[PDB]
Amino acid sequence: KTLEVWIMPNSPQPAEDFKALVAPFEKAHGVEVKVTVLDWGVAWTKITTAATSGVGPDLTQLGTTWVGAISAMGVLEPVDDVLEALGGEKAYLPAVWRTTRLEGARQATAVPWFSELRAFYYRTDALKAAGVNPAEMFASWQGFEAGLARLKASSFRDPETKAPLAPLCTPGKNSWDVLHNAAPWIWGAGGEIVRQAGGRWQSALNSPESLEGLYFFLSLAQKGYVPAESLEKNTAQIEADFQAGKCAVFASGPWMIQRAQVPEAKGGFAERTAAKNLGVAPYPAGPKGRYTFFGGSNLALFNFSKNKPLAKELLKYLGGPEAQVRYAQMTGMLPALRSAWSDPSFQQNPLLRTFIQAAQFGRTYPSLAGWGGVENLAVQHLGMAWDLVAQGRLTREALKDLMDKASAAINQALR
Amino acid sequence: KTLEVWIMPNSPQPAEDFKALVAPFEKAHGVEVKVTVLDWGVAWTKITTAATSGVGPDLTQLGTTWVGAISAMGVLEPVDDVLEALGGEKAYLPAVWRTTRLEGARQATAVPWFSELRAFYYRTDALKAAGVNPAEMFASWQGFEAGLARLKASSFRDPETKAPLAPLCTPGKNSWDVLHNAAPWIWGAGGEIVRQAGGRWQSALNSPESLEGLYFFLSLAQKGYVPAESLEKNTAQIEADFQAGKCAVFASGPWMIQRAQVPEAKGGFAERTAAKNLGVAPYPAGPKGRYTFFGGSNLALFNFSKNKPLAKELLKYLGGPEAQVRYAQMTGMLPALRSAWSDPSFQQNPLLRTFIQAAQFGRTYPSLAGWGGVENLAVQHLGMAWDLVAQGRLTREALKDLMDKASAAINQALR
Ligand SMILES: OC[C@@H](O)[C@@H](O)CO
Ligand SMILES: OC[C@@H](O)[C@@H](O)CO
Ligand SMILES: [Cl-]
Ligand SMILES: [Cl-]
Ligand SMILES: [Cl-]
Ligand SMILES: [Cl-]
Ligand SMILES: [Cl-]
Ligand SMILES: [Cl-]
Ligand SMILES: [Cl-]
Ligand SMILES: [Cl-]
Repeated sequence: KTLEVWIMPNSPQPAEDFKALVAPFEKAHGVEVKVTVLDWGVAWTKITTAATSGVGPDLTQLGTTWVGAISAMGVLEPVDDVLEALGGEKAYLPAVWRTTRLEGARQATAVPWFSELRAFYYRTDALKAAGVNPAEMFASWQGFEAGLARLKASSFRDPETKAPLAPLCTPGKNSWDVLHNAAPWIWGAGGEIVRQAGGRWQSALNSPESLEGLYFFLSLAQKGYVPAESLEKNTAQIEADFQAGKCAVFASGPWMIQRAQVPEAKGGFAERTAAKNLGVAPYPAGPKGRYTFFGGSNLALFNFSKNKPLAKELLKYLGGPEAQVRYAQMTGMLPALRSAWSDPSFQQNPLLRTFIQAAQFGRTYPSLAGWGGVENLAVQHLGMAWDLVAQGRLTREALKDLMDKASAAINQALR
Repeated sequence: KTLEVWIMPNSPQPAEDFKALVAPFEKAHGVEVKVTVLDWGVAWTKITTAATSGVGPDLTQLGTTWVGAISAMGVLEPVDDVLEALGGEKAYLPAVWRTTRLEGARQATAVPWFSELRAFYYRTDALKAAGVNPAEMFASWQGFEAGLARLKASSFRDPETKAPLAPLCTPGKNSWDVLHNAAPWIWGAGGEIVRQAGGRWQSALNSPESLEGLYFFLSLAQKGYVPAESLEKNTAQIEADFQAGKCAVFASGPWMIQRAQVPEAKGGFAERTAAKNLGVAPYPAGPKGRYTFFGGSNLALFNFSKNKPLAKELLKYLGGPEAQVRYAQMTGMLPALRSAWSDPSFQQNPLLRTFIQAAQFGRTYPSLAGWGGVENLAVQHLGMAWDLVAQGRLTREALKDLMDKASAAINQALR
């Protein structure tokens, strides 16, 4: 008769939106779904209290990077049955399928719900005035840096601010997504954060490939293509700066396309110049590959649930095509289920089509039980590198020393 | 020499504000203080990674309810010496002094930084139009409810919305602060969330007095005083609703006073009717006492720091009068150090003086190592009570059964 589901604040009216999403299921099954919205400030510790105590909801949202840890606690019900009903492994991008279980595991313990991915938004008016061909700028790392250098030299002023635009706005260390902002560059240089090599998971942040990609990215800020002020800010603050006409290029997710249609009094930017001058391109091809950061959230069923068959029906509903389209639109995310990408709500919008192009390059972190420790240690040492950038002190050798320290700490944490 | 400090996003420009705060210390000591801003989305797990790895800053911010858990890990340096230098135990409210150590511990492991406390904001225009005397409304629980009854009956319309105001806005279960919103009512009825007997803490949420206070509070929502919409929302959303003229009364912290002085175009609400009609009163006296929720943040020194003497000088500076006044203003919080309350920046503002009145009633949770699990389990079951409120189905008997379930789970966690 009732299911309890915990979600995070994924949409503008989290509880109301989720209740609208599930109303057809409630009517069809004659059950009530009770949703509780967990601040990302408290979600993780509420979810581990549920895991340790055996007292919790039926379903919980998990960040994709949380799946290995909570799975490793032995508290999640297998959901291979749900995933088979939805079309099995080949219904998902490989990157997304990796997030359905603890890394390496035979059985699924999480159902893909929606995907976060990042692509570059750009000011089409700024690139035109700089003489920057958007295709060349996003076809190679040399192209990207050459585009930022032309944007730096440009006399273009934003029509509202009457000031130059920064070529690239990115956070540095003061954001939740420090590693995610770096990951595409690591990967595109042929690197990785961790590798399963020489008979164990170990850091690869100090590999020559990883170092090349990290140095490429962080050196763009040292060369003057990123404002000093951006390095103090988080991702949300950078979004606001791009809305406000301060930034020619920045990475973000699909939600900005919706925000460009929403009035400022409702937290969008439809009244600003940027809303009418918006382009999107995937991350540029690196020397050793081309990768798009994927994250987002999955759903899991606690093994202590008293309602497992009904909760599995609700996972099949939430994971299936109609609800995938609807909730991706409510959240400004991309559906997890690839069949949902053909919906006209995506295909009729050229900017969302470019996000689907970006999705083809998708890559996630390994689903390690100890992922949060790896990421935390990687980000402490990436922040030390961003501190050198902020002072104009980043060199290849100083970066190598920081990633050797990171690698020692990560490798201890993985033992 | 550099010192490293981790903070959370306490002020509108977190990094730049903190750098401004410490610039005098840096000049005095010829040292650079490097700050990293951690989203409350990730600060806890970053601090436990630091604790387990030895890789971390010199100083970290901690929420007050985090002190027991991090102290129990054995990673914090004793700071009795810093606290004596700031005036010792009697420099602080007793509630704030409780947060300097793990409950029952001999040595202090945290230095009070700033205090979060809640009082009731009210629309002076709405109460006048409803014929409600603010002093009588906030002198007793029966006065409080009588005032809400007059506010429900009132034909007053907000001049901008041209709609009635809700008598009382409060979150229900979809907020980070579910227990904190309930705590003053539990305590004012003579109750508590936990009680020590023997060497054992146990739940007191099913105590007669706790039940009386929780039913009083939750039943105001079942009586029509609180909009259904409020019960879907978090504290920030409710703050926005009060700014937008939807709420006659709501509880929050001192930051709203600054927000009322700031234009909307800069993130405040100075253009709105509520900014021009703002009153503040402490929580009303209960039948068995009068208490104000305190939280906030402290600072701690990791025992693996290689700069403990200099870091303790920085704790003395951040803990001391000039920085206490400056930071409490940046954050919109109350200073932890009582001597700072005499500053003109507080005393020249009648609403901040009312917050200082409210502080005399301050109360905190016990500083238990397992606090987060207690609170998490308590909140799971209070959320089930909020769901009965939303249906008009909360009875004293139903609340008792829910709090007995909460108590069983809590008592298991504390064994
Ligand atoms: O026409 C835009 C289209 O080429 C792609 O973005 C879809 O893949
Ligand atoms: O004038 C207001 C003053 O009474 C107090 O708020 C100080 O305590
Ligand atoms: Cl398995
Ligand atoms: Cl990786
Ligand atoms: Cl992948
Ligand atoms: Cl800094
Ligand atoms: Cl001690
Ligand atoms: Cl208590
Ligand atoms: Cl206390
Ligand atoms: Cl009853």
